[PDB]
Amino acid sequence: MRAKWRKKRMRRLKRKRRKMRQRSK
Amino acid sequence: MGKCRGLRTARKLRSHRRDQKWHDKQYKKAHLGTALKANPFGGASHAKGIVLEKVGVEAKQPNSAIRKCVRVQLIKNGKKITAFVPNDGCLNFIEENDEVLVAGFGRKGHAVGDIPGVRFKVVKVANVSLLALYKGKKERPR
Amino acid sequence: TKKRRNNGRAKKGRGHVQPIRCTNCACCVPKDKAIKKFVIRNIVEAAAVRDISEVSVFDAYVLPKLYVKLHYCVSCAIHSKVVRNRSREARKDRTPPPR
Amino acid sequence: GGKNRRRGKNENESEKRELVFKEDGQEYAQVIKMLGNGRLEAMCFDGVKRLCHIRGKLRKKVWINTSDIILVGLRDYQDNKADVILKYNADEARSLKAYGELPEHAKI
Amino acid sequence: VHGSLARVGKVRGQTLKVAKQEKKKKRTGRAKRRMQYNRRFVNVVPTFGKKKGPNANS
Amino acid sequence: VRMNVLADALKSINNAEKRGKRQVLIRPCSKVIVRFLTVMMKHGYIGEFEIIDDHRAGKIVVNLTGRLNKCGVISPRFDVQLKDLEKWQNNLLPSRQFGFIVLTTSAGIMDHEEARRKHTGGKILGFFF
RNA sequence: UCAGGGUUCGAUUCCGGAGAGGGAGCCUGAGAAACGGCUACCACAUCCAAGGAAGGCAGCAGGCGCGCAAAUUACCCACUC
RNA sequence: CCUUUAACGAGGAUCCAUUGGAGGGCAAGUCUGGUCGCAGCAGCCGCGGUAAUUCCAGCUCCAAUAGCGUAUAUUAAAGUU
RNA sequence: CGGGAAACCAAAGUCUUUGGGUUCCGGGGGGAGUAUGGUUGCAAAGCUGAAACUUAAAGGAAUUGACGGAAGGGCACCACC
RNA sequence: ACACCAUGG
Ligand SMILES: [Mg+2]
Ligand SMILES: [Mg+2]
Ligand SMILES: [Mg+2]
Ligand SMILES: [Mg+2]
Ligand SMILES: [Mg+2]
Ligand SMILES: [Mg+2]
Ligand SMILES: [Mg+2]
Ligand SMILES: [Mg+2]
Ligand SMILES: [Mg+2]
Ligand SMILES: [Mg+2]
Ligand SMILES: [Mg+2]
Ligand SMILES: [Mg+2]
Ligand SMILES: [Mg+2]
Ligand SMILES: [Mg+2]
Ligand SMILES: [Mg+2]
Ligand SMILES: [Mg+2]
Ligand SMILES: [Mg+2]
Ligand SMILES: [Mg+2]
Ligand SMILES: [Mg+2]
Ligand SMILES: [Mg+2]
Ligand SMILES: [Mg+2]
Ligand SMILES: [Mg+2]
Ligand SMILES: [Mg+2]
Ligand SMILES: [Mg+2]
Ligand SMILES: [Mg+2]
Ligand SMILES: [Mg+2]
Ligand SMILES: [Mg+2]
Ligand SMILES: [Mg+2]
Ligand SMILES: [Mg+2]
Ligand SMILES: [Mg+2]
Ligand SMILES: [Mg+2]
Ligand SMILES: [Mg+2]
Ligand SMILES: [Mg+2]
Ligand SMILES: [Mg+2]
Ligand SMILES: [Mg+2]
Ligand SMILES: [Mg+2]
Ligand SMILES: [Mg+2]
Ligand SMILES: [Mg+2]
Ligand SMILES: [Mg+2]
Ligand SMILES: [Mg+2]
Ligand SMILES: [Mg+2]
Ligand SMILES: [Mg+2]
Ligand SMILES: [Mg+2]
Ligand SMILES: [Mg+2]
Ligand SMILES: [Mg+2]
Ligand SMILES: [Mg+2]
Ligand SMILES: [Mg+2]
Ligand SMILES: [Mg+2]
Ligand SMILES: [Mg+2]
Ligand SMILES: [Mg+2]
Ligand SMILES: [Mg+2]
Ligand SMILES: [Mg+2]
Ligand SMILES: [Mg+2]
Ligand SMILES: [Mg+2]
Ligand SMILES: [Mg+2]
Ligand SMILES: [Mg+2]
Ligand SMILES: [Mg+2]
Repeated sequence: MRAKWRKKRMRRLKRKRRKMRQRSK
Repeated sequence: MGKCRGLRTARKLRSHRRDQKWHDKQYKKAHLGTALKANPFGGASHAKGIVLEKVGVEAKQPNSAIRKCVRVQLIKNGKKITAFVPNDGCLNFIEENDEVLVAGFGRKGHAVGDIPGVRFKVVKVANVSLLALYKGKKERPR
Repeated sequence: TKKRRNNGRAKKGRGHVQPIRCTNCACCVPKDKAIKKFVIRNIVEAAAVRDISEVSVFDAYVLPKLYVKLHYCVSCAIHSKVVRNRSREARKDRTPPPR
Repeated sequence: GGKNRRRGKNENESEKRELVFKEDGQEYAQVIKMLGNGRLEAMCFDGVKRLCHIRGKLRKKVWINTSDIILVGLRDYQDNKADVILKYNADEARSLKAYGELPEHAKI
Repeated sequence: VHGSLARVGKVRGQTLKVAKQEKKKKRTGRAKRRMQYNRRFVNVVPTFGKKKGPNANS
Repeated sequence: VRMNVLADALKSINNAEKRGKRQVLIRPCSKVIVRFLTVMMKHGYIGEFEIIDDHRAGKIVVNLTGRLNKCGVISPRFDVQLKDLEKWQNNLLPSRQFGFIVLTTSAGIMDHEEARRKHTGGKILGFFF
């Protein structure tokens, strides 16, 4: 797959970034 | 496969068309305003600027050259833009730190031809044309 | 583009059918999309039947058959030459091959 | 090397290769490290870096592999950029170093 | 090849100069149209089916 | 669920003339359809027709000749004002030498070449050409 | 601009409205919340003998500034009023 | 100022027509000289690597013509609202 | 029958001879179902959802080749036994 | 009645 894994990678990066943002504030 | 046809449906038709216009790119950028706010001109045809320096940009393959551009900073906005110089050997008329009047290229927002990411071109260097500076009809004021 | 009118499957007028495992691949295919085969064969082989019928204890003995029902995934059914790919219009024959 | 491609005209480089010296706005350099997109870093024989570009005449024709003597043309108005005009054989590189052409600075 | 490869105005400089040779003042206005009608419609000396263009050279 | 009865009648007659039939059955029916078929018959586009009683809405059997080419309905009965009539018979009709717009007016169900004669507009029903 | 339907524009000589740097208050008059009127605050700016006084071109010309972008500091009540 | 009029005022080498093009779309050269994937052209497809109908110039030819080219907003083409 | 770009469809027909009724929804390719605001959820996440910027194509059905660690026939000591 | 077979100025 490449749509599936693109979606998965974007999801995991979004989780990391959301955690960083909301832990900063 | 279905579009209301009845005799009192005018509200639905009008309110639905008014919505669907917003998916048409060319209409959308006329009316959101975020294009005009982002335009490096003022929403004008031309702008004056001061020549920061001279660069060459390598053209996009297959064809090959170095395309002889100024990099200008505009007077009114103060924002920085790159511009092409339009004929054989003109890059010698452009001294550094004089004014220039840049114009559009020809496709209203987009880089023309083989040059990567240059959207404007020079017409006047110091209140004299390039077409006259190059055809010999005038010489630089200094 | 679409390749089969029935999608290569029997299901019409139904939502779901319970799966079934292949017999060599152990894959997991719908019971109507799998490739079935009934096999009825002698418990002895045809070479041996004249030797075994010679040392029976009894005078009349008709040896037993082996009834087995097989299901194949498509990859395994094509790898074992059970079915073959066919011409484009020759794909719409439903009658089984002549014996 | 070694492909199907006998389609391009054969090398024939055996005829009469000369020697080539500097000019106004030309100078020799050595290759430090190569980069993508075709362009490569360089290092001239006075100190400038001149992140250099392979001219259109040399595309997939003479292979500028790492760490060898090159000739670059400067630009009349920009200095941090240059373009490869020519690559030397190690024969020409020793010939220029002995002739008193390239400095006794860099090695081959 | 010699100098900067990027040398600007190369071909416009090294091109050899030639003057305008002419004297003859060309025609202007109605009198020019009078010319083009006569040359395109009045006398058209007949030719084979492989027709020819008004600036042909080859 | 059968909102427009004239639409079915005209589509039914039309789907059968193309096939080549000689008689067609229409069901339900109404005063409006019967008036419309009369206009289509005084001009010669269909033959005589027979109405069946059944103590409900009835049925009609129509005798077709081949002279008919199309008939149809304009689904919202828009108003037309005898100064906007030309913009209709120039969009709907195939040529200014034949074909008819049929419209309902205070003076009955008629065809535009007569509405012009009696100086009145009204609501558009359909056309046949 | 436009077959038919429409799309886009209307600061601009005719009609209506609103405002004289920003907000506010009033005198006189049939008529004004008037600025070619007055009073006060805000922001600007001029003269001084340092006590005081004076100001409003989005009228006509003209100048600076701004910008891709716009004319003369002329003549006259003879015509319309 | 225009109109009305005496006196001077035309031989074309001036009492001088320009602006953009010439591969296709799109009217007009498979001429000659120069440059050699450089300089450059080109709205789009594409031209230039030593034999360029596309670059620089001479010659010739094309379109409109006292006008023509470029940048930009907008309308028709758009039955792509 | 007729329709369609065709594969194909008794509906995907009765459509330039265009109008039976009504609901959702598309507008070159990417950035992107991303950023941000709201909201629901214990959480994983769902729903609603941009722009800057970049690009001359990305795509659909069908045709002829070439290839296949795809299938059926057949052939050669420049193939094997 | 299936060992291993990547890449291309
Ligand atoms: Mg959308
Ligand atoms: Mg875009
Ligand atoms: Mg497939
Ligand atoms: Mg059922
Ligand atoms: Mg169902
Ligand atoms: Mg399901
Ligand atoms: Mg109109
Ligand atoms: Mg107005
Ligand atoms: Mg305004
Ligand atoms: Mg004004
Ligand atoms: Mg007014
Ligand atoms: Mg009033
Ligand atoms: Mg002011
Ligand atoms: Mg008074
Ligand atoms: Mg006041
Ligand atoms: Mg006043
Ligand atoms: Mg006063
Ligand atoms: Mg005062
Ligand atoms: Mg005043
Ligand atoms: Mg003034
Ligand atoms: Mg200025
Ligand atoms: Mg102006
Ligand atoms: Mg000015
Ligand atoms: Mg007077
Ligand atoms: Mg010319
Ligand atoms: Mg040209
Ligand atoms: Mg030429
Ligand atoms: Mg052309
Ligand atoms: Mg032509
Ligand atoms: Mg040569
Ligand atoms: Mg040549
Ligand atoms: Mg030539
Ligand atoms: Mg439009
Ligand atoms: Mg559009
Ligand atoms: Mg059937
Ligand atoms: Mg049926
Ligand atoms: Mg059936
Ligand atoms: Mg249908
Ligand atoms: Mg229909
Ligand atoms: Mg219908
Ligand atoms: Mg899109
Ligand atoms: Mg991409
Ligand atoms: Mg996307
Ligand atoms: Mg969505
Ligand atoms: Mg959020
Ligand atoms: Mg909500
Ligand atoms: Mg919450
Ligand atoms: Mg949306
Ligand atoms: Mg391209
Ligand atoms: Mg395909
Ligand atoms: Mg085989
Ligand atoms: Mg043999
Ligand atoms: Mg061998
Ligand atoms: Mg052997
Ligand atoms: Mg291999
Ligand atoms: Mg590798
Ligand atoms: Mg690789």
